Amino acid sequence: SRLTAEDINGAWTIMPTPSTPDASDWRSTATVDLEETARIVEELIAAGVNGILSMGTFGECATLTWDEKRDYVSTIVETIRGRVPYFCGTTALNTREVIRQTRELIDIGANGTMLGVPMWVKMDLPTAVQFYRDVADAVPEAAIAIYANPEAFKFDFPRPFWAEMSKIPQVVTAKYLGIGMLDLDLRLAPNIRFLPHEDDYYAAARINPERITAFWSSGAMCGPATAIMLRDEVVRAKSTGDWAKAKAISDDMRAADSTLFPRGDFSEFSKYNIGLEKARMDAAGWLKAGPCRPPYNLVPEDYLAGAQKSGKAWAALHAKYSNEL
Amino acid sequence: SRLTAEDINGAWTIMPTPSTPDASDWRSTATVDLEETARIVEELIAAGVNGILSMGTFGECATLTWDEKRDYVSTIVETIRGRVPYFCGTTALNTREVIRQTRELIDIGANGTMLGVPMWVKMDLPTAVQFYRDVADAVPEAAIAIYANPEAFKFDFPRPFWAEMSKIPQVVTAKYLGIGMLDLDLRLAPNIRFLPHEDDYYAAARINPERITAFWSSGAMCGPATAIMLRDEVVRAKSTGDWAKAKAISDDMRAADSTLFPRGDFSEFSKYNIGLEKARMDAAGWLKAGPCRPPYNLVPEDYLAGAQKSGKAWAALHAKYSNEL
Amino acid sequence: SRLTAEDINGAWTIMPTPSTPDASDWRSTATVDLEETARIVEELIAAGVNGILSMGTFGECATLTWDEKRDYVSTIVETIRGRVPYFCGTTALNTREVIRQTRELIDIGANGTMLGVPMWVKMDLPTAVQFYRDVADAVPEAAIAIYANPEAFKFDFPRPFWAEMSKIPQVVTAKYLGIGMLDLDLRLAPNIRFLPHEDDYYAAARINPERITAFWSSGAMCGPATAIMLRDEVVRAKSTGDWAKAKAISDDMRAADSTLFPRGDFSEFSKYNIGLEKARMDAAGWLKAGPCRPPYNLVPEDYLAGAQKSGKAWAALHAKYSNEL
Amino acid sequence: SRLTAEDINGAWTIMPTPSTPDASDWRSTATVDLEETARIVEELIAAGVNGILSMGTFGECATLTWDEKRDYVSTIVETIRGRVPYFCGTTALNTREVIRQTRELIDIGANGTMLGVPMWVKMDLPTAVQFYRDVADAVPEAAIAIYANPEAFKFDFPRPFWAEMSKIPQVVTAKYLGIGMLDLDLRLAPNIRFLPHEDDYYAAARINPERITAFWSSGAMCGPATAIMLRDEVVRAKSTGDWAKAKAISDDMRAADSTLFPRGDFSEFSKYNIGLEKARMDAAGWLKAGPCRPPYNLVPEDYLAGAQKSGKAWAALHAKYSNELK
Repeated sequence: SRLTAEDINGAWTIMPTPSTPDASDWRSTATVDLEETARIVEELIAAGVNGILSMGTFGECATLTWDEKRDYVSTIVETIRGRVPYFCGTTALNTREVIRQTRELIDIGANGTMLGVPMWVKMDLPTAVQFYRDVADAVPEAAIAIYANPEAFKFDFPRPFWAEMSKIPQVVTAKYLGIGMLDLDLRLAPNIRFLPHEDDYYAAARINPERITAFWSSGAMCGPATAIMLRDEVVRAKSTGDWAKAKAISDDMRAADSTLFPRGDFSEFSKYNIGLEKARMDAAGWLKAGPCRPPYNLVPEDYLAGAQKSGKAWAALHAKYSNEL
Repeated sequence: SRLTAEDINGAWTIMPTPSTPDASDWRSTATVDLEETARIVEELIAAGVNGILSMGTFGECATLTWDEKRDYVSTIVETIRGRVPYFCGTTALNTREVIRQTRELIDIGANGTMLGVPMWVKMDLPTAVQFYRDVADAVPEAAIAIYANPEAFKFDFPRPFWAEMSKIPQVVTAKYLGIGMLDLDLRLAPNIRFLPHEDDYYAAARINPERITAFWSSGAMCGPATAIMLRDEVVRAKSTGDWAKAKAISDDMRAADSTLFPRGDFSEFSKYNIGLEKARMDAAGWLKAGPCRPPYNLVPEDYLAGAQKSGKAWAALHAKYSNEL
Repeated sequence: SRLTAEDINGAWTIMPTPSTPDASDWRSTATVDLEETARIVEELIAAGVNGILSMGTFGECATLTWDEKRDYVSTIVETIRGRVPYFCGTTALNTREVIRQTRELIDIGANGTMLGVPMWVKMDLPTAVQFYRDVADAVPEAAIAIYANPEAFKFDFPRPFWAEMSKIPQVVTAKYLGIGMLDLDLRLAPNIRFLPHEDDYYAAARINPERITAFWSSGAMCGPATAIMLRDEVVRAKSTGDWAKAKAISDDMRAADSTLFPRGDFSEFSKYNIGLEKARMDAAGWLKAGPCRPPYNLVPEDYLAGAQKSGKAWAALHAKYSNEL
Repeated sequence: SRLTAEDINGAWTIMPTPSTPDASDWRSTATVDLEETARIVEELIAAGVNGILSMGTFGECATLTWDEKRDYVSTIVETIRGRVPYFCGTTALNTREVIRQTRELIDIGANGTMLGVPMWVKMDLPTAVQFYRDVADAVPEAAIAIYANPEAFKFDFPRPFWAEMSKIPQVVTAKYLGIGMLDLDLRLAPNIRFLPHEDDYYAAARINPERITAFWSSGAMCGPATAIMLRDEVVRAKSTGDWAKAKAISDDMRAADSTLFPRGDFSEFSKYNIGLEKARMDAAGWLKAGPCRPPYNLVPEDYLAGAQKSGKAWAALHAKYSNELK
């Protein structure tokens, strides 16, 4: 049966779409490294991750062809063999295209779709609500994760929006950014598992330990031991009341991320979202993300250095926390 | 042979993609009214327009299926029979998809593509330049019109960008908005026919009468006599030095547009770009644009009233200027 | 001797600058109701508040004359008679004016200044840091509360800024808005008592109960019992581990604030910051804030209704929580 | 008696507030170089400028003390001796402070005030309109130049605002930025002399030669011959129909300004508005602007280089056009 919020716990990792060496060239047509895809999936399951998300911004939902996406999702589904939940990404420029893609990828065997909103024209609240209702009506078997990124999708995903989404049974989770309004969003949307970023999980879990049981991780693509440790230590802390160890892991994570954003700026990061994440993963050496598909294959050198430093820092964390596991 | 800037003169009208009555429903699959398409094309040629653009924002490039686009462009090309230049629109989320679509629509018989930039991730200057170079390399037979809309495409199309575009022979024109930096852009980009909006044509033509010989018009979809008269009166004024009559037409146009934008605000208009343009055309009664494809089918009633008033004002202008022609 | 972060605990209320009936007129010259000022101060001390802040945005730091500010602060200082800490506000267009005002108001007997940054030209990080260092050097006896409002002061008060402020001994507290980055800011700035807004206190206190012991309140000007109850119930929760009662108070507060912002929008609220706060306090009836000084005396009627509803809601909370005290 | 739009023609130059060597120090109290002020004024009148504006953003309206402003304006007024119109700047955080300052500086002998809006809280249209009406009621002898800078003052000065300002007789001119909506603003506000930036004067004058007869210039502080030449050549072109020479001057000006903005970006320039203008003038060597008053005395080195290059370019233009003038 379909996933619910009750089924969403622990560490959910967002994987890249590994690319072949020629992927930056507009002439290339089959740019997904399907063997590297399979290898990453198995490594994540083996590390003990609770679920897998894919095909967000740095996963290059925007730049893959439809044939590449089908092949990618097929490979993932055959590798996973039902062992963990998997969400693909079907964000597109309009409702009909989203529905067409969501239908095919759910049929191939994904459990759900991580879904932003069409972003050529900026959506208002009623448009966005109707969009998610439309997709849920059209594809009732699919679980939905709201991909709540205002930089990418222009819409700001405000409080009343969450109240409306809690009425759609298919909407079970959200990839959430800043936790500034999380206390309230939880109240407005009781039926949604809100996933903070890993760096914010410690804080969010302390705010509401009953509701905040899961988080999403990009840093896991540099070695997942850090995320696994955080998950485990937060479960222990909720039981014992001793938060010191979880706090120390959380502080390490924030430090590893400290050079990732160009000049500290989320909006400047968002212009180079794809290249910076991929350069980071490449530097950490746990997986081979490969070059970026056009048009987003140019990143200033200064910024790359920051991303590479972050990668090396996360790889160091993976080494440290692998021993403590 | 391929169009150049020298071939771009006079009144270029941007047509909507007429929709069938069920087009707001995500279930509908063939939502283009192809007969209304053909009728509009013939009416525009008969009014004396110099060229046709299509499939921008209000033309619903974003919300049409690929099958609907081929049928639309086929219909237009068969109706036009080579009598005027025609540009389709192929803006998409990535370079490979843009190239695939531009190839097919040029093969069907469009002369060129009105092309924005991929907008999921905000582009920087080098990314955008490389994007247009890539499309021009991939599809050298196609003329390109830069669709320079920062609200839609996030990128701001700055001065150095125009300098780069003037080096691409395929780039022959630009749908341009505010004329604040037009004097300089003309200097930086000698090989491009910059098309101001009809309301700005009078001013732009006075700044540089040798270079500013053409403009784009949405208001023509409410009755093209106003645009034809402006074109004709500006040709006369350049010759005689008497600008009074062109100025009076230009002032009428600005007044007709004065209620279109919600609270005077371009960014608020841009959220409802599609519904407001279509509601305006519907109110004017010269053509039947029809309902908007999902997800952009909800517009606040206050704003619609302003768009409808604008439509009625343009229809009045069409009546007045039809007599003077 | 000078306040430190260790001295800042509990409920800190931000008072308005009560105005006489002619205060909206640019001709009026002594528009502070000094008796109402004294009455509010005594009522707040009698309610048990831990400290008083004044002369931020809605306190009309911007629109008071220098004579009005001296009389206001004199009245407050003579009413307080040393019983609680008091911070005035000395934000101005430049460093020398800030220093001149801070010197005089500290001499009159304020303990410190709630200080934003000059905002005609937008400050960068080094400029802002040097500004606060300059004021602290010039007026070493004054405690400083950073007034971290990006809408008012344009500067965004980013993470590295807090690291720098923790090196200035005079900087002991901050009026802080969204708590999205609070976990990290606390780490970067060990010597600062960060004051969340009352609505965010519950969440912030759960994140870091050792560091988050105080908050600021505007809602207390509608009746302070709600803030006093929250303070008291959070001290018990920290001891017992039972957060249910604190959560219920916090939820009531969020509901009372729910109609305050025009269309939910902080930036739209910020255009009418002064009129909306004053209209709210006037509606609650616990104090008489009076009309706004020019130029900020015009607020759309729709928005006023929302502010008045909020006022009535806070007055209801004051009634309820007065009984439970 | 009071200036009207009919009196506003030609080249209006915006002067800095020259500072003494210790002016970056918060301890310093009389940081205006009054002799350099007088020297600049006389040089501008001698160059043939039509009017002088002062105390905008780079003029450091924000960072001068009240005593400094009075001495500055006194010096200017006594140097000018009625020979050209002069506008001071009285933008402040509220209406009463603006009125107090405008009264005193008009009494000292300025003809008018270049006035933005209070910017702690962002103004809406009705607030802004009422603000300019109050200052005009309070100080009816003062001419007003609207300082229409959205970066500094947050308000965007939209079309309906101009319609309202054209009803205030005291409002006679505007320091205007982008000319994208100028055609319309002229129609909405018949009684205002809109001053485009010098780089946009060529274009604006061609759009509406009857209404666009004046412009404002910061580049003149690097040597005013360029602005004087542009004024003169545009007068000639309106009469002859030959615009080639005016266009060439305008193109030179745009090139001289091309490195001024950090990364081409008006908003990034606006963070360093004061330091960059002063560094540019210092590099050109026609006047000594001096250091910036606190807090705005720190500018990244990369950006300074661009401003200095711009200064040298404008100084080169001044040399070239000084020869062509006579």
